[PDB]
Amino acid sequence: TGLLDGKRILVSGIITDSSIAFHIARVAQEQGAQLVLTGFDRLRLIQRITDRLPAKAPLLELDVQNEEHLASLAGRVTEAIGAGNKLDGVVHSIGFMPQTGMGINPFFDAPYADVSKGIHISAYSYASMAKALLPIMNPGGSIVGMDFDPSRAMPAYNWMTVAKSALESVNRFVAREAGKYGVRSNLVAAGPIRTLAMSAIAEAGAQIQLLEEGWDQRAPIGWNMKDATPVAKTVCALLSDWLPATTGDIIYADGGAHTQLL
Amino acid sequence: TGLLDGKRILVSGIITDSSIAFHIARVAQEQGAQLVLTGFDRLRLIQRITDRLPAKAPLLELDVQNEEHLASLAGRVTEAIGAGNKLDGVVHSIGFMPQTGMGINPFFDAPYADVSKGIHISAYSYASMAKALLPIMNPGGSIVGMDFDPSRAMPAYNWMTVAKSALESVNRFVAREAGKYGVRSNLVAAGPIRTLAMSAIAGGALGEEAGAQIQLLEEGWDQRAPIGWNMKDATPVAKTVCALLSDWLPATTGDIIYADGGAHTQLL
Amino acid sequence: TGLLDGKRILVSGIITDSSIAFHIARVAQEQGAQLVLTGFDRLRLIQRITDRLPAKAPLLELDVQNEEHLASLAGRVTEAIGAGNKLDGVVHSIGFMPQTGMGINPFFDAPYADVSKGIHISAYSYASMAKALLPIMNPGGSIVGMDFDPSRAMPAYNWMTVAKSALESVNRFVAREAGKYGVRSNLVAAGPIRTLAMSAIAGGEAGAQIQLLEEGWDQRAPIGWNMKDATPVAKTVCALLSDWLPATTGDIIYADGGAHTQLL
Amino acid sequence: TGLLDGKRILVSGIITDSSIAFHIARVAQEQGAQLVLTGFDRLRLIQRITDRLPAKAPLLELDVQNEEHLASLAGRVTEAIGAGNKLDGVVHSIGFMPQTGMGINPFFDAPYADVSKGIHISAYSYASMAKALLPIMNPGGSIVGMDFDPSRAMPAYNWMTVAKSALESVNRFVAREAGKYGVRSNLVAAGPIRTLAMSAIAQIQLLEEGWDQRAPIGWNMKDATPVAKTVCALLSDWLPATTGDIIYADGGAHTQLL
Ligand SMILES: NC(=O)c1ccc[n+]([C@@H]2O[C@H](COP(=O)([O-])OP(=O)(O)OC[C@H]3O[C@@H](n4cnc5c(N)ncnc54)[C@H](O)[C@@H]3O)[C@@H](O)[C@H]2O)c1
Ligand SMILES: NC(=O)c1ccc[n+]([C@@H]2O[C@H](COP(=O)([O-])OP(=O)(O)OC[C@H]3O[C@@H](n4cnc5c(N)ncnc54)[C@H](O)[C@@H]3O)[C@@H](O)[C@H]2O)c1
Ligand SMILES: NC(=O)c1ccc[n+]([C@@H]2O[C@H](COP(=O)([O-])OP(=O)(O)OC[C@H]3O[C@@H](n4cnc5c(N)ncnc54)[C@H](O)[C@@H]3O)[C@@H](O)[C@H]2O)c1
Ligand SMILES: NC(=O)c1ccc[n+]([C@@H]2O[C@H](COP(=O)([O-])OP(=O)(O)OC[C@H]3O[C@@H](n4cnc5c(N)ncnc54)[C@H](O)[C@@H]3O)[C@@H](O)[C@H]2O)c1
Ligand SMILES: CCCCCCc1ccc(Oc2ccccc2C)c(O)c1
Ligand SMILES: CCCCCCc1ccc(Oc2ccccc2C)c(O)c1
Ligand SMILES: CCCCCCc1ccc(Oc2ccccc2C)c(O)c1
Ligand SMILES: CCCCCCc1ccc(Oc2ccccc2C)c(O)c1
Ligand code: NA
Repeated sequence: TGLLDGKRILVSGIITDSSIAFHIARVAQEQGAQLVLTGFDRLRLIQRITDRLPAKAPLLELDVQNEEHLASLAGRVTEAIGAGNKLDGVVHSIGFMPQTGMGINPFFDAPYADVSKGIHISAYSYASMAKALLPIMNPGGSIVGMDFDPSRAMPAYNWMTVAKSALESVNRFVAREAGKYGVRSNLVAAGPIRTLAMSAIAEAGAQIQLLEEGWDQRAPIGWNMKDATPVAKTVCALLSDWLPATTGDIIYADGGAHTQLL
Repeated sequence: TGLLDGKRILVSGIITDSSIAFHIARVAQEQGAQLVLTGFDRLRLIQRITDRLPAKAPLLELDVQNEEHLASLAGRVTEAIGAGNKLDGVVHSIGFMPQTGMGINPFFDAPYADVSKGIHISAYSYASMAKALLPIMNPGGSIVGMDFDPSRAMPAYNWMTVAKSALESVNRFVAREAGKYGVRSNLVAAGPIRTLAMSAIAGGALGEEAGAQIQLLEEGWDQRAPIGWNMKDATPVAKTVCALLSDWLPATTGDIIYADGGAHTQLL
Repeated sequence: TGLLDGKRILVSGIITDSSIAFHIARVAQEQGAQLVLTGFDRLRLIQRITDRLPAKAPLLELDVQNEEHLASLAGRVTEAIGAGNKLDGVVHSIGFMPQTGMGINPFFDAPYADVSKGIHISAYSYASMAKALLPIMNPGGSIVGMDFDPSRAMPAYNWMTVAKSALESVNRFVAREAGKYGVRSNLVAAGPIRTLAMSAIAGGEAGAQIQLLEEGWDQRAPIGWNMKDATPVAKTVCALLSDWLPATTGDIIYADGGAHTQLL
Repeated sequence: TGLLDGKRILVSGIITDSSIAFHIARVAQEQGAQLVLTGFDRLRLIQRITDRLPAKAPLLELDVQNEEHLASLAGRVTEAIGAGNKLDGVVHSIGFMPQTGMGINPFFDAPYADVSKGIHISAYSYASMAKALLPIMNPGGSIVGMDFDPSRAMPAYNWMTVAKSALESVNRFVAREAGKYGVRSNLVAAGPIRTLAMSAIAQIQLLEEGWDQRAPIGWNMKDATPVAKTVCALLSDWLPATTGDIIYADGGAHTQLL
């Protein structure tokens, strides 16, 4: 009855119980998956938000800008799931951009240092996580990252749009590497979801508002910006065996908004 | 406990046991779905092939160019699944293009009457099946059609490519209509699979120039696909379609899912 | 001096002086092109309108659904431009969709016979025109058709959207053929322009939603958009007819103010 | 008579006379444009090379990673074209990626500092150059960047593919900014051309065969002129409704699977 039955999956990116990662985790566990979680910085609070998941799961520290964490990550994951076991799934649900690269801050005024930090964490880290975790993944496995359609420019998102454009490209190359291990690599492009990070993006509020209302309007089946579950289920679909021929790709979990002009 | 358990699903397009629709049907039954089948022309022969499926399934006649078949379709489906029951799934796995519109035949020499028949059967019928069946579909339901990536031109496929481009555009509009029934509409873009249709194009008149190009095309899929592509295995495609028939892609509509080994994401 | 100096170019699609084709012809003539025009159905009326262009141009009858018109087109064009001369450019600026395939008419209620006539005129005719004219075109020549971005679905445009998706695909195959003659094939995807065909998309609400798209277009466009000025689109078509886009084929150039590149 | 007659256009990225920017500059001058050129690193050699252009032109130093070069750029440009005169066109023909992010070097072994430098020079600089130069550009003006279609992954191009993907995203936001000045921003995605940087990536003639094949009108790696003319097209008044966009000067190869 479990879609992810018997699969060992690493899930990064939980910060609150609003986090897309948190809901990915909950739905995965409901579908029989065995998880390992990773958190950044506030492991104290995170450890406790994750206590509210349907089942218990080891929590490892991972700062994707930290070379030492990455070098040790595979070892620490192995310790947590038991030697002789490998990952079946990896969820990258990590993103960051300094305030200067978002909101009403002029596009031209974000210093490259700030952009580079945003691109490091939001795009490059998809590959560096892949580099760490592929040596301990089973054939038939699946890596899934979170995307926000960057095909067109828009207000407020600014340099985070550029980061997602890089991430989409990095994804297609990770797929080439991941293919050597019989592993898939894909992105899920979600509609706007009210999260902690969503909260930080913000005149700029007027625009975000109008964008959101637009999404629900264009989407032929509507879009509930307060429900993370359909996005969570999409990510789990990709972690399962039921999309076995899809890789280097992007699945849109956006109510179909991107397929409609008006 | 099965992916499609308790779902009632119509599956069109079986003609041989190599048909993509045959494998869609088999995997759906393995996952607990209850099927209605539609078939065109050689119904006696199709019943023998559908007899090979794991589970029983009623076989209705449907020529998508027949207005009466389409007008009577919903009523014949209702009769087969019992009144008060609706469908949760529809699979469109139907294609046709006259020989003039494909293969070694010069692109410019396909008469429009031929092209128009191909587009009717291959693209327009997705809308008219949706029109006939949406009134007997449940919310949360899902329509799926079969695609072959037409974003770039290529040898041989010729006017079928134009048909598929039209199909993709039709799908985005079918999704607006289906939206009102709480129903999703998507396409699955498959890599090449060895079916009646496909072998017919290579074996076709090819044994000439288009022959080598087609084979070069086919062998390129496996080469570009980061995880490989096996033309003799339709199951990765059937599963993907089942994934769209299920509740596990609930926020995807008007869209295309690529079941091609990731080949379309790679230039070499 | 002129961008199209010495080029001989066929332009289809003029019905009124609001026609995109009319403005293409004008700018082409201002830039030194010698034109052959083709018109459908109302030829005496069309001559009255093409009289208003800066220069003379033979007017041929061409109904793209008429195999005999296509069969004779090359011969007739060759007589208009004189012995030893060939075409350098062809403009397809032709479209049609019956009222069932557009506006507030339900998408599902359009019979295939109507949809098929629309696709015949709007997409397939691109290929049969290239078929007719490629044998009398010069290496380095250019064929251009008019497009409206169909990558996403939208209110009112309906089955014409499907026709344009077909056209884009046909263009990529026409480029394969044209390339055997050294000829380019491309489309121009224009933003909304106030023409006769545009008038007919609604009826008597579709009119509302079209105004809504209209207003959103100028908004989305980083350089804005004026639906009453065909000239930027005309210039774009002339750019492709010229030698200044010599490595572009089977492709689409967007003359839409950049609107398609912006979400909001 | 000339397509760019009387327009003032800045062209960056010349390093040898095979540079795509060299040929952009040559064709632009042949079309009556008045140029300002910028150069990186080998200024003395570059000067030697721009002497081979059809007309003389001011050479200014610009390392796009140098905040002071960027801060002074507009002033130095106005000094060259004379106060009261503004630019009509800007050409960005600049890129770089460390050898760890390219070739047969494993994708996963390129350190972020290497990737970050490449993105800085190849993607961010398009924005930062526009920020410097938009305040001194005329309405009707045109900014043009060089692209290599990154919509699909491929061998060897590796992390530069990612840079190009970012560049395409950046171009779309620059267009938002440039619209306020009545200025357009677009990219030219070119087919492969035999340049110095092309040489740095390492079959090199095996690549020319494939492209030429797929291109319905063929493709010559030894000829940058069709790419130059395209850029000059975007600099002209003849594509006045195109912005935030990409024009493919690749022989049509990206429209074809085989
Ligand atoms: N919420 C949306 O609408 C939406 C839409 C599309 C895509 N996304 C993407 O989904 C992913 C998750 O974002 P979210 O919406 O759930 O917000 P979130 O704030 O809940 O999660 C962001 C996560 O990034 C992590 N982060 C920042 N720096 C990190 C670092 N050095 N190392 C490890 N983790 C770090 C945070 O700890 C945090 O857990 C992101 O990639 C986001 O861009 C979100
Ligand atoms: N085989 C491949 O490699 C491949 C790849 C991508 C997409 N597709 C698409 O998959 C779908 C099925 O094709 P296939 O490969 O399984 O071959 P197929 O020959 O088994 O399927 C074709 C089906 O369409 C039906 N058909 C033709 N005319 C019809 C009509 N008037 N009414 C109803 N049905 C009609 C046939 O009866 C037949 O069952 C098609 O849409 C095809 O274009 C196939
Ligand atoms: N107006 C816009 O906003 C817009 C935008 C994008 C693309 N387009 C396209 O531009 C092209 C020209 O359309 P328009 O906007 O100038 O309107 P239009 O009404 O002026 O042009 C339509 C033309 O198609 C011709 N036509 C119809 N049936 C024909 C047939 N059998 N044979 C030959 N010609 C036939 C008409 O005679 C007429 O000259 C069309 O392809 C249109 O789809 C228009
Ligand atoms: N040659 C091709 O096949 C091809 C194809 C498509 C796109 N492009 C792009 O065209 C543009 C020109 O490349 P090219 O092939 O002519 O190679 P090139 O080596 O001749 O020119 C590249 C330029 O980048 C400049 N560069 C590197 N770092 C710089 C810095 N800090 N500041 C300023 N300039 C710097 C070099 O000085 C050099 O002039 C590039 O953007 C390239 O990515 C090239
Ligand atoms: C125009 C604004 C877009 C609408 C909301 C969608 C969204 C919300 C949150 C996202 O996560 C981040 C955004 C910026 C920086 C960091 C993160 C994790 C994110 O990547 C996308
Ligand atoms: C030229 C490239 C070779 C690979 C094509 C793969 C393929 C195979 C069969 C397909 O189905 C049809 C194709 C044409 C006509 C009818 C059908 C069902 C189809 O649509 C696609
Ligand atoms: C909601 C959509 C409204 C904006 C569309 C702009 C437009 C205007 C006219 C066009 O030409 C035709 C449209 C339909 C049928 C025939 C033609 C030539 C055309 O193809 C596009
Ligand atoms: C994988 C196929 C081979 C690619 C050939 C085309 C090309 C050649 C040179 C290019 O310029 C650069 C490439 C890398 C780093 C820096 C520059 C300027 C460039 O961006 C693109
Ligand atoms: Na070729």
